[PDB]
Amino acid sequence: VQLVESGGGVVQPGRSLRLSCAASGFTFSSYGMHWVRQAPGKGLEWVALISYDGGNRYYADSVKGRFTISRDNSKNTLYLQMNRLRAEDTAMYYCAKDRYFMDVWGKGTTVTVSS
Amino acid sequence: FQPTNGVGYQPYRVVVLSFELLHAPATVCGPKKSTNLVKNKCVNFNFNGLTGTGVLTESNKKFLPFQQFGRDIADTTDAVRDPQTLEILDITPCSFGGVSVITPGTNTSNQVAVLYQDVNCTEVNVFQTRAGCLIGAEHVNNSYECDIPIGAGICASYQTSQSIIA
Amino acid sequence: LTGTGVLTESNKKFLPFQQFGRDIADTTDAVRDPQTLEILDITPCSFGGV
Amino acid sequence: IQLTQSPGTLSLSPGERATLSCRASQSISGNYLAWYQHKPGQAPRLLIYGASTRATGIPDRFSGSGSGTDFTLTISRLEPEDFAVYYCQQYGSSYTFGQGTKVEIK
Amino acid sequence: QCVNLTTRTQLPPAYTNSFTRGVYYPDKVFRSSVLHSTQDLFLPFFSNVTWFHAIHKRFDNPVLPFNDGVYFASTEKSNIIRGWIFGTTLDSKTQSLLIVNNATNVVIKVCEFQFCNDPFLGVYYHKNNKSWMESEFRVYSSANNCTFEYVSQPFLMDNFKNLREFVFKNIDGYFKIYSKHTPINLVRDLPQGFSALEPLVDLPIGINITRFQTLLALHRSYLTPGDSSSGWTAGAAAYYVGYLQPRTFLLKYNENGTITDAVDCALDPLSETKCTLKSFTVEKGIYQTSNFRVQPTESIVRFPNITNLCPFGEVFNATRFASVYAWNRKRISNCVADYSVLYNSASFSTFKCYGVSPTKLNDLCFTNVYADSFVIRGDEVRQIAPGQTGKIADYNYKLPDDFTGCVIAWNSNNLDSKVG
Amino acid sequence: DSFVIRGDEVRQIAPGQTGKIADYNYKLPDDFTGCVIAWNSNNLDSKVGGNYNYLYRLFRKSNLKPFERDISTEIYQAGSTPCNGVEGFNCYFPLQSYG
Ligand SMILES: *[C@@H]1O[C@H](CO)[C@@H](O[C@@H]2O[C@H](CO)[C@@H](O)[C@H](O)[C@H]2NC(C)=O)[C@H](O)[C@H]1NC(C)=O
Ligand SMILES: *[C@@H]1O[C@H](CO)[C@@H](O)[C@H](O)[C@H]1NC(C)=O
Ligand SMILES: *[C@@H]1O[C@H](CO)[C@@H](O)[C@H](O)[C@H]1NC(C)=O
Ligand SMILES: *[C@@H]1O[C@H](CO)[C@@H](O)[C@H](O)[C@H]1NC(C)=O
Ligand SMILES: *[C@@H]1O[C@H](CO)[C@@H](O)[C@H](O)[C@H]1NC(C)=O
Ligand SMILES: *[C@@H]1O[C@H](CO)[C@@H](O)[C@H](O)[C@H]1NC(C)=O
Ligand SMILES: *[C@@H]1O[C@H](CO)[C@@H](O)[C@H](O)[C@H]1NC(C)=O
Repeated sequence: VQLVESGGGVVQPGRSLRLSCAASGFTFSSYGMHWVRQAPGKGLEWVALISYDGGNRYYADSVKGRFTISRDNSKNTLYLQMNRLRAEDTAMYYCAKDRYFMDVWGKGTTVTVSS
Repeated sequence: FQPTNGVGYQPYRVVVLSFELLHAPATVCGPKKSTNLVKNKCVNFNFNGLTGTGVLTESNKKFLPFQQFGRDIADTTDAVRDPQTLEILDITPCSFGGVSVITPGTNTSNQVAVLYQDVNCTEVNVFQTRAGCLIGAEHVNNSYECDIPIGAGICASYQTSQSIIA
Repeated sequence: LTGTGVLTESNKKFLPFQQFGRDIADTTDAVRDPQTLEILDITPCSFGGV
Repeated sequence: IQLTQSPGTLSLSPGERATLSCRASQSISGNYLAWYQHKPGQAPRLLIYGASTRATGIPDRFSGSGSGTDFTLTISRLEPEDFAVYYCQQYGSSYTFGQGTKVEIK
Repeated sequence: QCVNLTTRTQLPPAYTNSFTRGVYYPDKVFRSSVLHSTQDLFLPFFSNVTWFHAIHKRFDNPVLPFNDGVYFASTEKSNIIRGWIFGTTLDSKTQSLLIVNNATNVVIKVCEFQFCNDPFLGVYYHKNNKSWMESEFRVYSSANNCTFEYVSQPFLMDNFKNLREFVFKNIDGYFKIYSKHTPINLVRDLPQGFSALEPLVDLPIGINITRFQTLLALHRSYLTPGDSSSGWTAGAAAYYVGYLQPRTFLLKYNENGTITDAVDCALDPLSETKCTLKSFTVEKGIYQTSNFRVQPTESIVRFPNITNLCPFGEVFNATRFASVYAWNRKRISNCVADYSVLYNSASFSTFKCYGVSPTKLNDLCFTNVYADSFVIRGDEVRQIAPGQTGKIADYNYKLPDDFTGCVIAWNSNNLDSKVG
Repeated sequence: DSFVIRGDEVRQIAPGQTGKIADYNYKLPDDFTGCVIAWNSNNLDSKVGGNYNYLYRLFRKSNLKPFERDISTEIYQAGSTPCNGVEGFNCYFPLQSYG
């Protein structure tokens, strides 16, 4: 039961950035995985979810067409490919395990969209 | 006996405890509480270390003041004096006997009768005979020729709807 | 399991879990060869009074 | 489904009773409504699921009620550790969150 | 992965009689046209077995004991029952045994498992590999302290057209399993008849087992709501549970080598007669088969109501001891002593008893006890025994050959040695 | 089965033997079929300050069955008053360490 995000940093507007989530301590291949973000001082905003088997995916309306979520059940990793980033996408992005709701949350990766 | 002696040459303190089973009132006992005595029942008794199984009853056997135990012809215990109350109790081995099954052949019926040899119909359609307690056979006033011998003039057969009769 | 006797072919259908057979006297009647799963009868060697 | 939480800020003191509300623009399916706690610098933590089911490890001063479009989170006797931002969430038709209620010390 | 399942349909437990079922080959020996009598853990004939249903939403899967063994039989048509669980507490604190059947394979593990309440196998669709997988993580949450694993061919293979009977045992270190698959058309309860169970495995897990539970599968095809105590449907599959007991059976063998019949010697006096005569046919007559004996109900312990302790302290912890040639003798009488504490004390380097053991010494009364005490050296300690020779045993202290007692010694170099 | 004991306890590893080891630590059945092997490990299992990693059960309510292992660390209640997992008077630790 531990999630560690990686891939954060600064990215110029319009460019791409790929986030990764390494999982350990649970049956990763049997849980759906979500991404959630939180802008500084603002509320939680759901970003995307991927089913336990990677067959079904869903995205927030504000990121449709630009983000892609994937997972590798053999390596216990989930990835979020973020394309054509906007200044309004700057936030801390949390990796979270489905229990539905999310009962295990990662510490989050800070993504800053800036020149 | 010097401290620097080898272990084989060092002093050792030896205590030899010898136990004697004189047929007498055993005084040295090991730390064990007595229990209450139950009469007229089959019990596993322990009187001053002497153990056995049997029924303890009252007796009219006048043991002498120095006598504690009685014995039978087989040298087994016949009676004991209770170590707490100086009364004489008879020891009667618990009721026992052979078990015989009286049955017609399996080519006729699977109903059987059971004869408990040389017992009363207590500890066990029940007919008490001098051969033991016969259970399962109906007692019939009508006489017949002997078929399956039981003993003491009683025979059994399979007749009428059919059942085992005696 | 050791003994003396004549080993011959048999038609005794041992079950897949059965390895040894026994006679009325509890002596070995037949064995399954540990290398080739066939059943061989054990017949004590010919004897008799003289 | 848009979730509107009220009030925006709640100012109370330890020992008092807090009532937090969550309103959905559409009826929530299967009472699929959850509550989350967030302290500054920390990840969210599940408090309540199924509108009324307490999560493992959550103390009994937290209780959830409501149905349909109107849900309530009640904290019966506030503790200092309970002062935080609370988010409601529906998980019956996609996954959407409220804007949060801050519970601060008065 | 750990969802609960608490549908509430209460029905009382049913009972049934196992007419003649649960017979298994006690050994891997071939027998033909012979009657053989053996005592072993068997299911008594016409035994009172419980009955559990899984028909619709009635599900029966409680945790049951495993006192000495189990006769498990199942009437099935869709292979709803997938396996079992064995253990004491069925939680991560202790080891537990698991048996589950995948399609065309079996999985057996002995880990410390953390089972959730009302476990089960889940069936879904995966959308990759294009095949309905059977992930088993609903049964257990975590798997710690794994020591044993094993895979083999299906144990369970294909209203109720087939009957699967199983026998589980937890002999000293081996978990033994006997199984049989019998086709039948009866739909209500067990089919009266006879059928023997052939052994399947004997796993050397070497653990302690007191409780057990069964594993079944659920159907959610027509619709699927969110995971909760709903949206599940169980086809008609029922099972019966019976506990084995040490019993003496008389077994029959045909030409082929199959059992085909047996007899429980303690069922009835007629069975006692059949076992006594080593035959399944009894000729007309009277036979002596057993002996009736009244057993005691309670023990009677009687001793004189005296209160005193034997002065072993002034014998063992005596300040000074005697020479072996002038060995001192203490006569112990009219007292109560605990030899268990003496034996418990580890101050003694030698503690050999003859004709009686010290553990069985604190419940035997004696008229007199003599305590002989002296001092010798190390290599002479072995001479204090019946039938020994030497300067000490011949000229100082001699023990009889019929000696009844104990010899105790300990190294007294710190007390009985002088610098000079 | 493998373990470590001291010299004078080696004789207790035999069928029908009594002692702290045979009663509370390792018991052999009377119908035992096998061999008992031992060798002096003073060069390996001894420390200059004493090797206290090898333990043995000193207190136990009853004797072990043959081939039974007891690794419990419950406080031995020697008296009549329960111990409630508190060591002290009539409440001993059941394991002792070799020197
Ligand atoms: C297997 O486990 C059971 C229970 O987990 C043990 O039963 C206990 O045995 C002790 C023996 O001193 C009793 O004091 C307890 O009261 C028993 N438990 C219950 C619930 O009665 C059993 O002894 C274990 N088997 C072995 C070989 O140790
Ligand atoms: C029973 O007895 C009859 C004659 O009395 C005989 O014909 C029959 O074969 C017997 N039954 C068996 C099973 O032998
Ligand atoms: C059985 O006991 C009764 C006393 O109730 C006695 O009258 C009868 O004679 C006894 N019969 C036998 C056979 O001992
Ligand atoms: C036998 O006859 C006597 C008197 O004729 C009667 O008292 C007794 O009950 C009869 N026994 C049976 C078994 O019918
Ligand atoms: C089985 O148990 C039930 C009660 O649970 C009882 O009524 C019935 O008589 C029993 N049958 C047998 C054969 O023991
Ligand atoms: C079982 O797991 C525990 C972890 O809690 C560990 O300490 C123990 O050594 C494990 N058992 C074995 C035999 O390694
Ligand atoms: C078993 O018995 C049947 C008939 O009862 C017979 O045809 C078959 O050959 C027998 N099996 C063997 C191995 O002899």
